[PDB]
Amino acid sequence: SGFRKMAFPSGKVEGCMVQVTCGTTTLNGLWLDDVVYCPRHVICTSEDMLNPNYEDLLIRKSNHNFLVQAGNVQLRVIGHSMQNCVLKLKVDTANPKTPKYKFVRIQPGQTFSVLACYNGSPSGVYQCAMRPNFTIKGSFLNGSCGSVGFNIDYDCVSFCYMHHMELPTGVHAGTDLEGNFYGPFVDRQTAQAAGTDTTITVNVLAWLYAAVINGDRWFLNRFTTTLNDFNLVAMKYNYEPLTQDHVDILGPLSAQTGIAVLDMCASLKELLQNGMNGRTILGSALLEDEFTPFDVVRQCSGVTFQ
Amino acid sequence: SGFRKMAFPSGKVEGCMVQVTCGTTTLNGLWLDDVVYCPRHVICTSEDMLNPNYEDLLIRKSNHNFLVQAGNVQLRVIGHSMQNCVLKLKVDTANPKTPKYKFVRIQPGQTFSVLACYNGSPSGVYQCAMRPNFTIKGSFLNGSCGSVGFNIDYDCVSFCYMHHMELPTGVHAGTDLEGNFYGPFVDRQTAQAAGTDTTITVNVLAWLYAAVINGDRWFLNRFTTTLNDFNLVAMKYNYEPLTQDHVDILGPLSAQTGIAVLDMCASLKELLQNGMNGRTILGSALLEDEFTPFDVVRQCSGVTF
Ligand SMILES: CCCOc1cc(Cl)cc(-c2cc(-c3ccccc3C#N)cn(-c3cccnc3)c2=O)c1
Ligand SMILES: CCCOc1cc(Cl)cc(-c2cc(-c3ccccc3C#N)cn(-c3cccnc3)c2=O)c1
Repeated sequence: SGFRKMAFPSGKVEGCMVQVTCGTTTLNGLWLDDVVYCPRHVICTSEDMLNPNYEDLLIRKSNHNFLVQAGNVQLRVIGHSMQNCVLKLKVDTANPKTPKYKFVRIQPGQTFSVLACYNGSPSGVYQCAMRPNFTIKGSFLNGSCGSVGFNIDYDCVSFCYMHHMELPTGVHAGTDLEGNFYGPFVDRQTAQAAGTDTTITVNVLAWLYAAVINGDRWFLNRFTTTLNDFNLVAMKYNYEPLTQDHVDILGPLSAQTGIAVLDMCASLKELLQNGMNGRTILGSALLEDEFTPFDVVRQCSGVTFQ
Repeated sequence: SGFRKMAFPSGKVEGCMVQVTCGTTTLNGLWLDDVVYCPRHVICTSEDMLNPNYEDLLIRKSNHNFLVQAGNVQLRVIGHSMQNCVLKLKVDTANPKTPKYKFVRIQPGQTFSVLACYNGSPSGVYQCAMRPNFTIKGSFLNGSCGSVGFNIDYDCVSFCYMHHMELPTGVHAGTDLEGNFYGPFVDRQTAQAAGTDTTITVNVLAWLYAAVINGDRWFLNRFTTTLNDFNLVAMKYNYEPLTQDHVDILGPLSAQTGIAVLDMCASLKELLQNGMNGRTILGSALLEDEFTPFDVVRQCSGVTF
């Protein structure tokens, strides 16, 4: 029993974190095999930020303008290349701590663990979701660029996020590990703003199923809804459209609880209309949308508390 | 910017988790130096747990009755003994990944990170607090006994919790690493209940300071109060008393924000008496009480390990 924002154990990723310095700019890198990955804005200067020409900035660098430090050991850079918004530094030693890993670009609504790091050293670990507007609501201070997000289903690390920027609203933007930004953002300090964000509907339904699995049914009702009518209502509360894909993805939780997906949709409609009237759901007074269906099956018992 | 419930990096503890099997029972153990630590109820059958005599049960077991697995490697048990509710299994090899560590017993209100483990294999990490009623609101399934809670204080892992039981209400109870239970619980399979819980006042104040650091400040007001008057209000709303020691512990956050503790106390008093509007604080509609003052400092300052 219980239900918390549960991150993956971070040790497999801690063993990959290094410090990268170019000029007076220092941030984090990710050391996998004999390559160190980091944001390309490590090569920018304080004046370079509005409209940097990264190709022109990079050709002026030699391998030895990059200082990479793994703990108290300096790594020797023997090559460098730019891939989209990520810099790839080839080093003379493979990381002996490299886990099994892959790179995956995730969809809005997917969740992942973030290992926040400063000067190549880890500070803390927490769960995040890719918002519908392609930002993440992280906890990052100056020096955190190069921190990564990941999942570790099975024993394989799936790297999905590298942190590049904090936006004026206080949310965060970054890339996959191929250097392609999530969303419309670009790595320069020009005015940019994330779109209006929405609530991840499939995730709220997953979390309501978690509540039922753990023994709570007070919010259910005797009604149902069509998918079309549910989306018509949900849209008025700034919820994302629920698709047939999402209904399919919720199938396992529906099967375990005996609650048809569209019947849980009717419960959500009523919660949006009524509020919680002093009650809570899994400890929250607001509807939670950063647990995916997969996250719920990962954490909850396979046996409903009936 | 931003503020999240944040756990310590778990790598130093991951290297310490092992699987312990006795008879048909498997759970987790903590491997430090040449000793594995786990709950003593590992030696019970289900009927044993109904009313266990642990010293008598342990007498009937030898070293080879304990099967200890570190990953794929089998560890050779060379001794065994109990300390309070914890079994100590001496093994023939010291853990080469043993971090600098110590054993600490925490006070209610203190937070810690939990590394939830199954079959000796870490599966997740999350942040908990020791509740005033000495339970923790964890997230644990069968097989999780022996998972540990910890803080990292500079270079040193301070282990403070080992998981033993889930209570009927779904909260959790465990011991320090010397086997002393937190709370009025015993390791026997029987109906046990925690007392009515209360809210951790100093932690709610720390989180209001975190909200002001992050620019969320609608709840500040012109009023101040006294420690005595505030404690009358805390008692009425089932909040823990606020001591002068708590005021001093909030010192650094009061210094970072410039807002005196008794100033903030008048804000919290008005929130307790009137609620929020339809308003939130740091995204929450409830007053959060599982961030300590030091938790707020370390997250907002970027302290590393
Ligand atoms: C769109 C508005 C912001 O546009 C940009 C554009 C670019 Cl190219 C980079 C940054 C950025 C740089 C830097 C930075 C700078 C110098 C040395 C080191 C670093 C680092 N570490 C930090 N942080 C930051 C701060 C706080 C929380 N998280 C990220 C940035 O957002 C910001
Ligand atoms: C107060 C009512 C419960 O009284 C007890 C007393 C004692 Cl001595 C132990 C337990 C207990 C045992 C066991 C257990 C048993 C056999 C083999 C392995 C394990 C394990 N792992 C699991 N879990 C448990 C389950 C879910 C979440 N977290 C903990 C217990 O609470 C429960």
